[PDB]
Amino acid sequence: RYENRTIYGDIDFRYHGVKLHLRSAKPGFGLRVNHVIFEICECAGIKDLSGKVYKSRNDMNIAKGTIEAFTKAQKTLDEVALGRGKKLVDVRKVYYS
Amino acid sequence: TIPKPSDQVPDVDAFLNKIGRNCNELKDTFENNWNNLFQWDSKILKEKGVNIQQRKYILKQVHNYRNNRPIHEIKLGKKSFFGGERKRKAFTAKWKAEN
Amino acid sequence: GKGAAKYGFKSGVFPTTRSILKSPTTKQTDIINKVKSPKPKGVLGIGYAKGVKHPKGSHRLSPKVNFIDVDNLIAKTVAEPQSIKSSNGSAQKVRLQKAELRRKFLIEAFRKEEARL
Amino acid sequence: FSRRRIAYPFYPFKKLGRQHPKKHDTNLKTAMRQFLGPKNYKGEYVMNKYFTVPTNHVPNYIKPDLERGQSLEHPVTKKPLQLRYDGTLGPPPVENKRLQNIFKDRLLQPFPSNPHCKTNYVLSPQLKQSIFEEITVEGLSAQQVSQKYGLKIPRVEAIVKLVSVENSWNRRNRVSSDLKTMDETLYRMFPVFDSDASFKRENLSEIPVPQKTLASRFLTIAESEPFGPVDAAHVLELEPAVETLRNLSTNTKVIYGELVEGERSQYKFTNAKVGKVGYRYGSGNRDNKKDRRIGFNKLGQMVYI
Amino acid sequence: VSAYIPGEGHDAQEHSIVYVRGGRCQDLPGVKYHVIRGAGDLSGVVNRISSRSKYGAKKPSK
Amino acid sequence: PRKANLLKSLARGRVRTSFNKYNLFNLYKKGGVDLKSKSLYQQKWTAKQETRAYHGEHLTEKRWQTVFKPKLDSVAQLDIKETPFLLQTFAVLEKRLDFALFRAMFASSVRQARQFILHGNVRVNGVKIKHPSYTLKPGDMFSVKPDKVLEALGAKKPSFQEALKIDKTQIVLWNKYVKEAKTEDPIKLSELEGDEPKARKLINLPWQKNYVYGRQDPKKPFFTPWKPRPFLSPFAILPHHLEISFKTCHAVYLRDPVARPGQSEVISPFDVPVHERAYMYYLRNGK
Amino acid sequence: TCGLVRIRLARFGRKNSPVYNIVVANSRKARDAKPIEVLGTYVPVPSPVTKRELKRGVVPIKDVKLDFDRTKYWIGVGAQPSETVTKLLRKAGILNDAWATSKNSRKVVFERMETL
RNA sequence: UAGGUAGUAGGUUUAUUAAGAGUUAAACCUAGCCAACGAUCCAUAAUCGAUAAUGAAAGUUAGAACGAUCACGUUGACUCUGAAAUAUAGUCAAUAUCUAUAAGAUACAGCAGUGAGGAAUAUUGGACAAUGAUCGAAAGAUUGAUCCAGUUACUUAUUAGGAUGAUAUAUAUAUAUAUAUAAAUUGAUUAAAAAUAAAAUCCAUAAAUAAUUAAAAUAAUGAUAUUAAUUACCAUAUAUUUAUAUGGAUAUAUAUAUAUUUUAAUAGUCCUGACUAAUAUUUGUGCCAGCAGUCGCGGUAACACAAAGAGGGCG
Ligand SMILES: [Mg+2]
Ligand SMILES: [Mg+2]
Ligand SMILES: [Mg+2]
Ligand SMILES: [Mg+2]
Ligand SMILES: [Mg+2]
Ligand SMILES: [Mg+2]
Ligand SMILES: [Mg+2]
Ligand SMILES: [Mg+2]
Ligand SMILES: [Mg+2]
Ligand SMILES: [Mg+2]
Ligand SMILES: [Mg+2]
Ligand SMILES: [Mg+2]
Ligand SMILES: [Mg+2]
Ligand SMILES: [Mg+2]
Ligand SMILES: [Mg+2]
Ligand SMILES: [Mg+2]
Ligand SMILES: [Mg+2]
Ligand SMILES: [Mg+2]
Ligand SMILES: [Mg+2]
Ligand SMILES: [Mg+2]
Ligand SMILES: [Mg+2]
Ligand SMILES: [Mg+2]
Ligand SMILES: [Mg+2]
Ligand SMILES: [Mg+2]
Ligand SMILES: [Mg+2]
Ligand SMILES: [Mg+2]
Ligand SMILES: [Mg+2]
Ligand SMILES: [Mg+2]
Ligand SMILES: [Mg+2]
Repeated sequence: RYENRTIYGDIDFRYHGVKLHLRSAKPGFGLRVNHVIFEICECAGIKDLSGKVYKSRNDMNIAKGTIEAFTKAQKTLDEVALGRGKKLVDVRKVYYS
Repeated sequence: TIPKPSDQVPDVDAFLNKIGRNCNELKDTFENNWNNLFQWDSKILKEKGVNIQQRKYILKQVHNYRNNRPIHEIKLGKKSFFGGERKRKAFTAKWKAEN
Repeated sequence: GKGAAKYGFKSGVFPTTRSILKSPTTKQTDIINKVKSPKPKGVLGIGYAKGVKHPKGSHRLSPKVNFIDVDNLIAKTVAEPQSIKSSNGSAQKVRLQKAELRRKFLIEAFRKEEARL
Repeated sequence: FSRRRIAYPFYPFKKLGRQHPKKHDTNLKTAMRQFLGPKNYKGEYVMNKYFTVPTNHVPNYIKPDLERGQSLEHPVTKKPLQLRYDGTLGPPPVENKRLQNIFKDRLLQPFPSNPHCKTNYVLSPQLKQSIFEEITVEGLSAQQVSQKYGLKIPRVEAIVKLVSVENSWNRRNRVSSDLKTMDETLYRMFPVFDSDASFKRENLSEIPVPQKTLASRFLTIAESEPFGPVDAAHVLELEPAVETLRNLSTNTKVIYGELVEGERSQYKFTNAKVGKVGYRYGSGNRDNKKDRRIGFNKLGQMVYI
Repeated sequence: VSAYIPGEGHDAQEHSIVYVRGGRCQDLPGVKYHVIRGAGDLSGVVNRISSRSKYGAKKPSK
Repeated sequence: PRKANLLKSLARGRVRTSFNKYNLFNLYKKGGVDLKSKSLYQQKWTAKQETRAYHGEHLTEKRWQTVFKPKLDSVAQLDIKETPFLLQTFAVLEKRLDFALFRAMFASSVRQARQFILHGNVRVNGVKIKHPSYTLKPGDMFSVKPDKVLEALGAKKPSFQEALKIDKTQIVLWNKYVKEAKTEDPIKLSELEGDEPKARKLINLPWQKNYVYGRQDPKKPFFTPWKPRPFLSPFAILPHHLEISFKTCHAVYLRDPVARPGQSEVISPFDVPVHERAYMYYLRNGK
Repeated sequence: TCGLVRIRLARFGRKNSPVYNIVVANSRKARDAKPIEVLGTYVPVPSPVTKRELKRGVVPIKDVKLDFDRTKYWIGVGAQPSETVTKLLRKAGILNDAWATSKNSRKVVFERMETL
């Protein structure tokens, strides 16, 4: 998770029925997601998140799908940088807000 | 500032008569005091118990007198003997029929 | 309220600001040059091609742009009085003063506009 | 699953068991009584820790989690007490290690449940006076003063404002005895601002956060290519953070009308460009909506804008 | 229209003035309306203590 | 505004903005707000209940919703701890005159402060105001009448009969003490009904020379030689966004309260999760 | 007044609390309808002075933000001002004594001046 | 509604017009033009915004209110004047009322108001003081435009009281005051509360009662108007809104010693099985009476019906 508060990129992931869409969030903007997702984020330390569930909204499958998306759909910036052989700066951090 | 009573209208009553619009029958609400009439304002007149239109007219005529403009009974507007512009056509026809 | 964000969040409208000079002046040289330059042809052409005819009753070209000589305009709208010293009576004097003031203002306005553009 | 939960104390207290039919007492009321301790002929709950006011520059904020709900101290000696099997009070058998070992931050924490809320320090009157002197007589800039002491520039300005008012009051002889006593009590309650202690000094590099910075951006620059704060600012299309901090730290024709002896008011004519001046036509009437605009007059009268 | 009449005992003849509103009696099929009960010849429901505005019932006034 | 009714009950442990004894007890015995074993909605509701009880109980819900701002505020130090953004949900109410006055400690409560300013005692930049919904700008002074400030922070001025009764008991205690000293100044209350000067003449202890317990200056609206309020300590929380001077009872509103890396300047008795839940609720109006 | 084009006050604001919108309009079109050109505003209720200020001897002000050059232009092309508007203009110093009627026509205390 | 179109589609000319054009009228040619990317025909609808609503937004909805555009002023046609009119004019006809009965007059979609229709929408108000408009050289005349008040919780907003507050007696430079008798409401007998709620106590403030003085407007004119606002026994005279000193107002003891109008507080309505916030319990009914947005509830133990208690919303 980016800055120990939100996911890295805007992820869009399908787990069985549920189609997930989870956008990253500016700091202060809270958790604005399906109640299951919110619950999972509270436990997993995600402060800021936007997103919306399409197709199935089966609670169990949401719970399973969202943790899968977190672990799998996300790429940390550092990993991406390593793969590509490039610098991958975060502009806000550099600025100092 | 008080002005002097002229030869043509030396009295309050005389002034009232001059200005008209039924300003007579108003000699009891204020007695014939020249200074009194002129110094008095709108609120005082209202308290005394004069009309709105009368009050307006008197004050205007006082002002004219102070400025030495010619005061006289400029009468209020009157509808035609036949009728108001709208009602004339019918009224006139009725009058013709009668006569 | 939604559509006010186009116009800088301005609820309500003003009437269009009315141009003091209603045609381009003679002093606006660049505009004149643009007008008088050879009009293009082909794909992005304006007029008629040299070989091609135009409808019988209709004009071939567009009408010419009447460039305002500003000094001339001033003279016409706001002529100074030829009989310079004929002035007696109070009302007449007042009228003359008013006229003078109107001359001043309209002159200034036009000249300013010319300079401003 | 939510019920209506009557708010009993989390800490343990002597509940009601049985009682005389007529008294009609409640467990909450009993708990409150216990918290208070016994009340005087005067009205004072003397045995309660939190009754009297501290004269220590150490705020006596609440620690219900630490003392486990037992608030009663002996007034003269400030030594803790409990409610025994008999109605009489007495000392506790086991001593509390939680109350003995407490942190610096939690002493300046008024509410137990919110760590973030802390009390601000109070300036000593001498310090305030010195600041005032610096700004007026010595003629130093406010930024320099702020750097020296560890206050923020608006804070410094506020202090200066208050000092001049206080002086004026003293001259007029408005500062009464009762007011002075109150001021002294308040001073005693709060902790004092130390200009040397680095942890107590206010952080003077706090700029406010704009909208463009919050929305996160990322750039794939070459592995070696450097990218400083200035570059980031340029990307975001802002001025740099340092410049904004520095800024924070640091015409039109008007006519007046002629005033004749009789007339009661002037006419101030300001210039204004056409297409920008008037009250616009077909604007949104907001008077019957709940987003209606309510301003205030020069005389403090509430006026619909 | 087939209108439901709520409340305990009612007062409605074969000619009474009655005002209809758009509720639905769910168990009766083919009746998609309610007579609003305070108004018209339909009188307010008697000795109603709870939910008085839902029926005609005025405030008893001690 | 919304009427004051059962604001300081114990069966609802609602922590109001006040220095009341019952309010203090409520604060004491609440602990946290329990959000465990609840649905998301239920949690949001409980947050709303607790947080709004403190922050603007006088405000109507619809009114509050209208004033409520989503866009919270913060400051980057550019020099670590995590800033508590969502403690700022009720930052907008500190901008109010009434709340600012309460923070300054020129009133015992927010309600009292409101009453004071209605009665035309507060000033802001000279101009007197009779409008709690007035909003301070940064740099604005505000100034309560010192007598009212004293009344707020002072003890309740006793009734004459009560004061006399208190004196009688004190006298008896003194007499008992002198008897005890000997071993190793009476008053009849039934006669002395309502003659204050007579009572003063009668009384002479070491700790009060003439004046009865509760009335040294009966004309003043507070207790005698002014002493503080009965439980003033646990609520005396000196704010950041105001600069205060208690001598004159003036106070400069210097900032709109804002959240730093360490702390928030919105003084609240609730943890950040509760404030987050409240925010969540009020974004959607509880959709 | 006479004319086709006329400089006049269009009323704005609420009941018991008028503000005016100095316009140039057609004579035929309505009082509060959309005009040719809005030149300025005018609040008739003067800025309230403090008790101390009153004691000192400082007069209230009536604010009249106004496009001067535009107004002058409109006057020049012959747009007759209303009785109140013309007075306002005179007070400002656009129009002369020439426009002052017999009713209007008293020692001056404070003289006009342009400032910035 | 699948074929529509015959001044129809286009050309040439003449009249009419300020002026283009099958726009009308006339004349003569060519065989076109539109259409399943919806023609023709029918139905419905005044249109729109920098207006209002709602949404994250794209949008969707309204077209009351503010403003811009159109059309109409009972219905249809035509004419006159005119820059511009099928004019709320005139002509003739149509429909329906008036007397005056006549090659008559009227048509409230101007303001009040009435009857009707309807679930449902106001005063037969006051003033031209303001801002405009028409007439007049001016004096000032008119103005149901307009400005004001009236009715109506239709909408919005501000107020609609704060602080203290769980007993009553009796006894006896310190201070945990301590005993004793009495009483103590609805529940309930303990985490079952109602209840800091009451009542008391301290403190104001509104309204009232007096005094004063704006502003909307100035040359003068104020409908609104027992105007807003301010002062509290009034005035002046110093300082920096507060404080003190004078001048007079006043009244009892014996001109000068203490005072200085008065003063409160009052909320509904919906809900508590889940969705949906509401755990203190109890009574009545018994698949009836009734409830119900949805799933459902009622057959003797009903958290769902009808109630009391307690509680939760909004106000
Ligand atoms: Mg005449
Ligand atoms: Mg009811
Ligand atoms: Mg004229
Ligand atoms: Mg032709
Ligand atoms: Mg045709
Ligand atoms: Mg033909
Ligand atoms: Mg079609
Ligand atoms: Mg239609
Ligand atoms: Mg439409
Ligand atoms: Mg409309
Ligand atoms: Mg309409
Ligand atoms: Mg028509
Ligand atoms: Mg009709
Ligand atoms: Mg017609
Ligand atoms: Mg009407
Ligand atoms: Mg009817
Ligand atoms: Mg008029
Ligand atoms: Mg009339
Ligand atoms: Mg209505
Ligand atoms: Mg309201
Ligand atoms: Mg009982
Ligand atoms: Mg009053
Ligand atoms: Mg239910
Ligand atoms: Mg629930
Ligand atoms: Mg029911
Ligand atoms: Mg089922
Ligand atoms: Mg039963
Ligand atoms: Mg029930
Ligand atoms: Mg009950």
